[PDB]
Amino acid sequence: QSKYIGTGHADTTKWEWLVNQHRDSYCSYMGHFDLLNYFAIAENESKARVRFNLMEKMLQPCGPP
Amino acid sequence: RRHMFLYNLTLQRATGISFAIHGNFSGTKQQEIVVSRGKILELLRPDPNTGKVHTLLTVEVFGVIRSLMAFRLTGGTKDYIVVGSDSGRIVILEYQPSKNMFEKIHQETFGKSGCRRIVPGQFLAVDPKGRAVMISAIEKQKLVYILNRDAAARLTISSPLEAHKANTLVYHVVGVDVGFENPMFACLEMDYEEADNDPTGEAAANTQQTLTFYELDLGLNHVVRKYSEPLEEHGNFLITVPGGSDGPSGVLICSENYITYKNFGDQPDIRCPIPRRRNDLDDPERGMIFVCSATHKTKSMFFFLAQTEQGDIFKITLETDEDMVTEIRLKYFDTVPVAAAMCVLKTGFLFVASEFGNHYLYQIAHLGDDDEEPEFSSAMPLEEGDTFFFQPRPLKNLVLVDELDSLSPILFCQIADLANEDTPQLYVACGRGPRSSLRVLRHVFNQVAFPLQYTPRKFVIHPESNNLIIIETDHNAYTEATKAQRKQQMAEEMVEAAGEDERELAAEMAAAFLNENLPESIFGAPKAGNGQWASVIRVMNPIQGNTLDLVQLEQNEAAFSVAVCRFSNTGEDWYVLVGVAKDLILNPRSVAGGFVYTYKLVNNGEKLEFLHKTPVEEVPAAIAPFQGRVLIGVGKLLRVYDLGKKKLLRKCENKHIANYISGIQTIGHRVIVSDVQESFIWVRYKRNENQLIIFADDTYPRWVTTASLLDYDTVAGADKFGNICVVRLPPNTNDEVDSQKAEVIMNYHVGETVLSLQKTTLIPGGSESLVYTTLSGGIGILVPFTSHEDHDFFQHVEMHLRSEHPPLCGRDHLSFRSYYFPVKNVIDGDLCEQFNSMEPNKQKNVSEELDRTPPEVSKKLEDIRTRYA
Amino acid sequence: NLPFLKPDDIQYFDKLLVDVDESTLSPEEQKERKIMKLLLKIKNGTPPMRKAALRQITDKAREFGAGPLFNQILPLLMSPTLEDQERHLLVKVIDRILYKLDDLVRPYVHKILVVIEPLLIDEDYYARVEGREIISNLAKAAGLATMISTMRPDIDNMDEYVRNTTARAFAVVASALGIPSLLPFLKAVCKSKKSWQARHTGIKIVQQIAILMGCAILPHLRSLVEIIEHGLVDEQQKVRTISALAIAALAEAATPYGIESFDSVLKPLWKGIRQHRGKGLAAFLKAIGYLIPLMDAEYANYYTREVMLILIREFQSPDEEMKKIVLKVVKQCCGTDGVEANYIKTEILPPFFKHFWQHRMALDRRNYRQLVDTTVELANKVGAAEIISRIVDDLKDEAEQYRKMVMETIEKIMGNLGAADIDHKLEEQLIDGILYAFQEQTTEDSVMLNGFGTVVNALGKRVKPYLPQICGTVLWRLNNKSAKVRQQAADLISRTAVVMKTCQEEKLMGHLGVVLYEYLGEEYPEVLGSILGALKAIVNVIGMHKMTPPIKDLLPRLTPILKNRHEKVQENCIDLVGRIADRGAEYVSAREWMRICFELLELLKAHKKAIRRATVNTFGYIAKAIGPHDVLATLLNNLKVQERQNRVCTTVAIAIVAETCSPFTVLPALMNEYRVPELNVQNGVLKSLSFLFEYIGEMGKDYIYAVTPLLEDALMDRDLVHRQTASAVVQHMSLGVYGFGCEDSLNHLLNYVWPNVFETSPHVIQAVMGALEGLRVAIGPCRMLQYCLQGLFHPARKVRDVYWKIYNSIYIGSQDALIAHYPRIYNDDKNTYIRYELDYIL
Amino acid sequence: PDLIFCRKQAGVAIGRLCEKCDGKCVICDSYVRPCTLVRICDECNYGSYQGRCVICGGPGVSDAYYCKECTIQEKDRDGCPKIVNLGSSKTDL
Ligand SMILES: *C[C@@]1(O)C[C@@H](/C=C/C(C)=C/C[C@H]2CC[C@@H](NC(=O)/C=C\[C@H](C)OC(=O)NC)CC2)OC(C)(C)C1
Ligand SMILES: [Zn+2]
Ligand SMILES: [Zn+2]
Ligand SMILES: [Zn+2]
Repeated sequence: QSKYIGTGHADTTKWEWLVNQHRDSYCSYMGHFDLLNYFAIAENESKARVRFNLMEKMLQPCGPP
Repeated sequence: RRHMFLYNLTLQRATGISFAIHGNFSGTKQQEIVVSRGKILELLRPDPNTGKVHTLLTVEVFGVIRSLMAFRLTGGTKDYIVVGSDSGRIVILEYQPSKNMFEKIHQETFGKSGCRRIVPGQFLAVDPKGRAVMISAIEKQKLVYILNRDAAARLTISSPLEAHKANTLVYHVVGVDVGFENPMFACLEMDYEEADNDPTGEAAANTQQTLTFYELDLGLNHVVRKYSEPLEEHGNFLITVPGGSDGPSGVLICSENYITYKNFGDQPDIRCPIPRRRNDLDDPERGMIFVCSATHKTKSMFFFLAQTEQGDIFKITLETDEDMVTEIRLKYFDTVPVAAAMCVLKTGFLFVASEFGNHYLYQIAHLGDDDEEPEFSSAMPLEEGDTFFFQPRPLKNLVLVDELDSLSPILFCQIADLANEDTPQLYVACGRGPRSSLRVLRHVFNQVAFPLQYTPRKFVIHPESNNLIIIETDHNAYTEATKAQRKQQMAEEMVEAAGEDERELAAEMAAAFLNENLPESIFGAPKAGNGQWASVIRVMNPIQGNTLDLVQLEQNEAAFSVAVCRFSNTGEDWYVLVGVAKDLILNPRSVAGGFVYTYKLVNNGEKLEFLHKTPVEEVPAAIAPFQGRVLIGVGKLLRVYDLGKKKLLRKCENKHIANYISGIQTIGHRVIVSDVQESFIWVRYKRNENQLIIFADDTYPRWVTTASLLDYDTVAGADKFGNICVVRLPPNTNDEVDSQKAEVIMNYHVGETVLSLQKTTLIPGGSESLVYTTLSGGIGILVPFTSHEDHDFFQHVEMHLRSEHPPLCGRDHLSFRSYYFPVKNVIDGDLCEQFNSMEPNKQKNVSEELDRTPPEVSKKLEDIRTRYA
Repeated sequence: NLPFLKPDDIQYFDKLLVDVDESTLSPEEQKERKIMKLLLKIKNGTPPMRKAALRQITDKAREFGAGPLFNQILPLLMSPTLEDQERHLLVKVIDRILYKLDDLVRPYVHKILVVIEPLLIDEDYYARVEGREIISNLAKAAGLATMISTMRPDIDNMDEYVRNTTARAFAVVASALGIPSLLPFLKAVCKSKKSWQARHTGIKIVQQIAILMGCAILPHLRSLVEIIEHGLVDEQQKVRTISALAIAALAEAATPYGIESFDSVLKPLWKGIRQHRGKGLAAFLKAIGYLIPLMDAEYANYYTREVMLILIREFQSPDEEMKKIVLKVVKQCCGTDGVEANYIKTEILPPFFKHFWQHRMALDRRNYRQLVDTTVELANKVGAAEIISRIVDDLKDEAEQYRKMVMETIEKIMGNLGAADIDHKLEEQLIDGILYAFQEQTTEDSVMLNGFGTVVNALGKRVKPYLPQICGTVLWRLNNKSAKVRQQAADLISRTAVVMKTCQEEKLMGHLGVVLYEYLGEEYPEVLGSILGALKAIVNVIGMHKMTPPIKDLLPRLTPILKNRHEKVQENCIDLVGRIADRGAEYVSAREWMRICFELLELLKAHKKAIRRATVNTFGYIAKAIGPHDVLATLLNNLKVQERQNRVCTTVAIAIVAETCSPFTVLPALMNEYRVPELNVQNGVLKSLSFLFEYIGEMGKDYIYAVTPLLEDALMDRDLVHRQTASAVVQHMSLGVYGFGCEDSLNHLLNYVWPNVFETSPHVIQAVMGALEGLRVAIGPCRMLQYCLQGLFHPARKVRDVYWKIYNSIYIGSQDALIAHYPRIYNDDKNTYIRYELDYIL
Repeated sequence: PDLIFCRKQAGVAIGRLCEKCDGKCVICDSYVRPCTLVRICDECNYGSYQGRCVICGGPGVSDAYYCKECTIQEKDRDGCPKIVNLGSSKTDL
C-alpha cells in the first residue's frame, strides 16, 4: 500500500495530505471533460490554457512546507 | 410517499467534442472521422461530393474517454481505434461497415477505475508504424503494449511493459517516427521530488520541464529511458514530425510564445517565436500558446497546422539540409474559432471541432504559396524584446461547406410554451463568449439560434409579456466602451513617438485601425486583464431574434443573478432585479462588493428604466420573488428585501448558512438554499416575528449547480460532478424543530454536468417528467414508473444488458452510474435501448429469459419513448 | 549462511565448502570465490537471496570483468544435470551482466557461442528460446561487427550442420539488431564468388530470418527478395533448393500481404517447374503453394492453371515428402479466391481421388491427418456432396483404418456444411455404409461414434425411415459382451435423442428407455455413467408422463446409485435426478425426496467441481418440489448436532433453500435458533447467515432489517468469533445489495461494526476491515470518509494507525470519487489549502 | 506464513487451477460466483510453470476466476495473484 501515491500513515502531515488531494483534484479536472468545461467557462480561457495552468499548478499547488 | 423509481433517457445526445481523429476506418479509400463527445463515441463520414458531414454510428460507451488515437499495421488497409478510458483498461476497436458497429478487438486490464492520478488512461501515443502503443497516466505509471498480426491477419496484443518513474508528472506523450528502428516515445515530463523537500520554495522555481525519450527494444523486449534534456521554457504539447524515408525524425515542442524543433544526437535545437497579432488589443503581459495541431503527409511534402488561443491557424513547414533541419517556416493560414482538434483530410477538406459552439467543415481552396503574404522563419534576426507581427483578415484559403449544430455549453434552460403553439418549446441559453446564443428548440430536435454578445448566465421570463430578460457575463473581457477607449488610446500612442515626416503615415494607418471593427464572432473577442468583467442585460422577444432593450455595465461589474417580479408596495407594475459583483478575482477569491440594480420595465415588456442601485457586502448570487417581496442571497447571508424609494431595504437576515449561497427557490413559506458545497438547506420564514430560522439540512456534501422542487418535501438537485440526486424531508418534520436531516431517495451519475432541472410535460396529454440539460450539450429526461411490473421488467433488462452487452471501453456500468454515490432507484434507458444493437442470439436469449419475444421488448422500450413520459 | 548443495553442485562449488580467511587470497581467486558464492546464492536460494544476489552480481559486473564471470557460468550451464528452471535463472543473470559489459565481452564472444549454439537445436522449446535470448543480448553488447567477424569463417565450412548452426545464429543476431543492420552483409554473402556454401548459408540465414520473425519482415520483404532472387538460377542444385525454401518461408511469413514483393520471382519458379525434378522441384512447388494465396483472383486463376499440369503429374510421385508437399500445395490453391469450383471439379478432383485416396495413405499418421484436413478444405469450396460421394462407398471396406479415415472426413465435412447438399442416393449410401462401419469394429473407435452422431444430427428429420434399422443395431449392441461397446451405444443414444424426438418415433425411444432401465446394475462404472446419460437424454426430450418406465418407478432405482464412488456415475446420476425433479416432481413422494436430499447433502463436499454444481442445481429443484418447512427443520437440527465440513454442507443447503423458497421461509427459524443460550448454536446460525447472504446476493435487499437485531446483539457478544462472523455477514450483505437502496439499514449496521475496529486479533480485524470495505462500496466512500476524518489526526498514535489503515483502504478503493468529498481546509498563514476552482459559480 | 502474492503487472496469460481447487477464487477463497478471468504476469507462465495451478504450480485443468465480490471491489485490478513461497528455491518441489 506504500507504493500507491496518496496513501498515508500515522505520521502524515497536513501539508502532505492536502497536496495529495490537490494533485488528485487537478488530475480529476483533467480527466472529466465537463469539469474542465465548467472551469474554462468560468475563467474565460481556452481549454488548452486551463490544462496548461493546471499542469503548472501541479508543482506546488499549496506552497512550500 | 413511496420511493420514486426513475427511468433515464437521452433525447438529444451530447454535441461537444473533446477528441477527433481521421482515417480509413471502413477499409476503403474513403476517409472518416472518429470523435469523442465525452461519454459517446461517434463515427462521421464527410461526403467530398456535396461537402456535408453525415453521422454513420453513435455509441454510448458509459465511461470517460480521456484519450483517442488511430493506428494501422504495416501493409494494412483499415485503421484501428485505440481508446483510453476511465476504466483501468485499454481497448482497441475495429469498425465493421457491414454490421455498422464497433467490434471490440482487444481489451486489456492494468489498473483500477476512475480518472485517477497514477493509473494510465489520460495519455495515448502510438508508434507511426503501428508496432506498439503506450498508455500513460499524468503521474508515475506508463505502460507499453506491443501490437502484431497473426496467420489470419488478426491484430494481437502483448503483455504490458513497465515504463514507470516515481514523482514524475506528464504534460503530453507522442510517438516518434523513427522509421522501422526501435520505437520511441517522447514525453514532456517534470520531477517534483526536489520541490517537495525544499521548505523555502527555491526548488519549485528551479525545477524545469524536460523532454525525455523512451526506447522500446524489441530484440530485448523492454523499455529504457535514454535521453532526457531540460527545456528552456515550459511547453504544453508535442507534435510528431514525419521521419524515416519521408521526413527527418524529431519532435516539435509547442510552448508559451515559442515553438521548438528538437531531435536526439547532434541535431541543433531550432526555436522560433510565435507571431503575435498586429495591434493586439489583449494584455501585453499575456502569453500566447497553441491549442491544437494537425499533420498532413503527401508523397511530395508535409506541413502542420497549428492554432493559437486567438483562433489563428498557421501553416508550419520544416526546411532540412540533408539529415539535419535548417529552419522552421510559419505563415498565417486562416482564422477559425478555437478548436480542440483539427483533421486535414485527403481530397482537400479540413474539419474543425470547436472547443465550444458549432463545428465546421471547410474546403481547402488555396494552400498558399501563391500568396504575397509574409512568411516567417526561425533564421530571420530579431532583438530579444521584439517579435514577428501579422494582420488578421477575412477567410482566404478555406471555404465553409458545412456547419454542424452543437448546443455545448448549455448554461441555462427554460421549458415553456412562449409561442402560441400547443407543445412547449425549450429555450436554451448556451454558447460561450461572442459565439453565445439563445436557441429555441422544438420537437431529434429543431433549433433556431439568436446570437448573443457575452456568455449567458441566467434568464427569466416576464409573465405578462412573455419576453426574456437575459444577463450575459464574461471574465477578463472588455466592455464596448472600454474597447473603444483602448482603441483610441492605442491610436493616440501610434501617431506620437513616431518619426516626423512619416507621422503622416502613422495617422492614416491609425485611422484605418479605428475604422476596422473585426468580427468577434470569427476572430474572437479582445479579452484581457485578471479581474476584468464584461456584463450586459438584454431583453429579447422569443418569436423574432430582435433585441428589445440592452444595458451595458461597468468594466468590473459582473452580473450573476436576475429576476422579474411584482412588488406589494407598488401595485402591479413590474420590476427587474440584477445582482452584480465588483472586482471579482477567481483565484485566489477576492471581491470588493456587490450591487443590486432595480429597473422598472416601463414599456410593454420592452424597455428597462433604471430605478436605483443598492450596494451590499459580497456578490448577490441568487434573487427570487417571495410574496410581494424578494429573497436575496449575498455571500453566505440570506436576506429579505422590500422595495424602497432610494434603496432595497433589508428587513430580516439569516447568517448561519454554511459557505456561500448559489441559488434559492421557495414554495410556500419554505425556502430551499443551495450552498456551493454543503448541498441544500431548508430554512423557514415566520411572517410573525420576522425571522428566518434554519430547520433542515443534508447529510452529504453536494456541489450543487441547479435545483427543482418536486413537491413540498422533495427537492431534485444536480452536481458539478455530473450527478443528480433527489432528497426528501421526513414527513412529520416541524419547521419549529431545528435538528432535522433530510433523506436522499435518489442518486444517479449522468456522466455529464447538469445545469438545469425542470419538472414539465414535453408533450401535452403526456405524463410528467424531469428534464435535465447538459454542460456538454445534451438533453435528458427522467420518467417515473407507473407500476411495479414495468419496474421489475426494466430492472431485469438493465441487469441482462449489463452482463451480456458491457460498456465499450472496459467500464463497468453499475460502477459508472455509481461514480460518486451508489445508484438509488434509477434505470439506465440509454443502456436498455441497446437491446436493439445486440446480435440475434443474445437478443433471443435475453427475451427468452424475460419470458417474452424480442419484438415485444423493442415495442415496450419504444412505447416508453412514445410517452416521452 | 550457505545454500544446500546437491551432489552435482559439489563439482562446481567445492571451494566454497572449505573455511579460509579471505585475507590470504590471490586477487584472481578472491574474485572467483565471490562469483562462486553469488552464483550459488542465485541458483539455489530463496527469492530474497536471488534478488539480492542479482543486484550484487549486476552492480559489480564491470569490476568483476567478463572473463571470470563467463568462465564460471558456462560449465554451470553445460552441466547435464541442470534442471530446466536453473537454466532460466542463468540466462537471466547472463542478460543482466551482458547489459553492463557492453564492449567487455568482445574478446570472449566466440567462446560463449560454441557453448551456447547447441541450445539452438535442442528439442526443448524453452531451451531454444533461452539460447536465442542470450545470443540476442550478446549481439546487442558485442556489436554487429564483432559478431560478423566471429561467425564469418564457418560460413564456407564443408560440414552442412555447422553451416546450419551458423545460419541460425545469424538469424538471431538479425532479429537482435534489425534487418537493415545486416542487409549489406547478406547482400554480399548471397552473391559470394568464393564458394557455393557461402551463398547457401546466406540463403539459409534469410530462411531462418523468415521462420523466426514472421510478419515483422514485411517492411524489408522487397530487400530480402531482391538479395536472394539470384539463387534460383544458380548452377549449384542445393542452393536452388534452399532459395526456393527461403522464398516459401518468406511467403509463409508475409501472409496475406506483400505479393508485389515477389514480382521478380514468379517466372523463374514457373520455368523451374518444367525444368527441375526431385527435391528442387519439391522446393519450387512448396514456394508456389505458399505464394499463391497472396495473389489476386484473376492472377491466381492464371498462375494456378499454369502450374496445375506439373502439380497433377507429381501426384503419382514415389517420394513421400513430395506427396506431402503437393498435398499442402493443393490445399493452399483450392483455398484461395480465384480458383473456380467447377475448375477444381473438372481438373483436380478425379486425379486427387484416384491417386491419393488409397489404403496406404491411411497407415501413416502424418499423411492421414494431412489428407483428411485437405479433403475437408476442398469440400469447403467444391461442395459437400461432390467430395462425400467419391469416398462414401469406401465405408464398406475390409481395412478398418481406411473406414476410419473416410468416416472422419465425412464427419468433419458434414459438421462444417450440414446436409442440404445431399440427395437421396447419397443419403442411403451414407446410412448403409455407416451402419456397416459401426457394426464392423475391432476396437471402440471414437471417430465412428462422432461420425454417426454428426451424420444423424445433420440429416435431422430425414433419418425417420432408418430409425428402426438404427435402434435395432443399438439394441443388439447393448447386449454385446464388451462393456466399452455398451457405453459407446449408450453415448450414441445420448447424442441422437433430440433428432429421434424430432422424428416422431417416441415408441422406439420408450423401448430404448425401458431397455436402459434394466442395465442400471452395470458393474463397470463408465458404462453405468454412459447409460445414465442416455436415460437423461431420453427423459429430457420425451414427456415425464409418457416416459417408460414411469418416474415413480425410475427415481427410487436411482436413489441408491448416488452412493457410488465413481465421478462419472455421480455426475450423470445427479443430473438425471435433477431432470426428474425439475418437472417430474409430482410423481415422487416427499419421503423419497428427503432420502435424495440426505444423499445430495453428502455430495456437496465432492472434490470435482461439476459434481458440486450438479448437486446445487438438483437440490434447488427438489427444494422447490418438497417445500421449505420439513427440509429446513431437519437441516437446522443437522446444523446443531454436526460440526466441521458436514456443517458447511448444511449451511450450503440452507442457502439453497433460501434461494429457492423465499428467505422469509428460512430466516425466521434460523434467527429463532440463535435464541438458544449455547454459543456454538449461535456460531452456526451466524455462519449460515453469512453464506446465505453471499449466496442470494440481490435477493437479500428486503431482509436486512429483519436480521438487523440479531446482528446488533452478535456484534457485542464479547466472543470474538461472534463478531468476526457477524462482520463477514455485513460484508456479504453490503456486497450483495449494492445499488438496491439499502443505505439506511447498512448505515445503521456500520455504527455497530465500527467500535470493533480497535481489536488486535488478526482474523477478526481482517473480517472487520472486509466488512468496512463492503460497506464502503454499498453506502459510498463519502460516509466512510466522514467516519475517518475525526481520527485521521489525533494525539493517540494507535488511533492514527488504525484510522489511516481504514483511510488507505478507502483511498485505494475510490481515489477519484473522493475529490467531491474532501472537507474544506482553510488557508493558513504559510500555505494555500482551499480548492478555489471548485468555488466558482456560473 | 512465508507465502505471498506475486503482485507483478499481469499480462495476457490466463490463470489456471488444478482439480482440488477447481472453483475457488484466488483471493477470498469463495465458490459463489465466478466473474472475471484471472490474469497472471509473464514470468509466472514461463517454461515449466506454463498452465500450472496458481497455488501449487501443479498441472492445471480449469481456468482461474475472480469471484463477483472481488470483481465488485476491483480486487482483480491488483497485481498478479500467483502464490510464491519466499522460503523455497526454484528447484525444490
Ligand atoms: C485451494 C484449496 O483451498 C482447495 C481445498 C479443497 C476444498 C474442498 C474439497 C472443500 C469441500 C467443501 C467446499 C465448501 C462447501 N461446499 C460447497 O460450497 C459446494 C458447492 C458450492 C456452492 O459450489 C461450488 O463449489 N462451485 C464451484 C463444503 C465442502 O483444499 C485445500 C487444500 C484447502 C486448498
Ligand atoms: Zn473473491
Ligand atoms: Zn506473477
Ligand atoms: Zn493447486
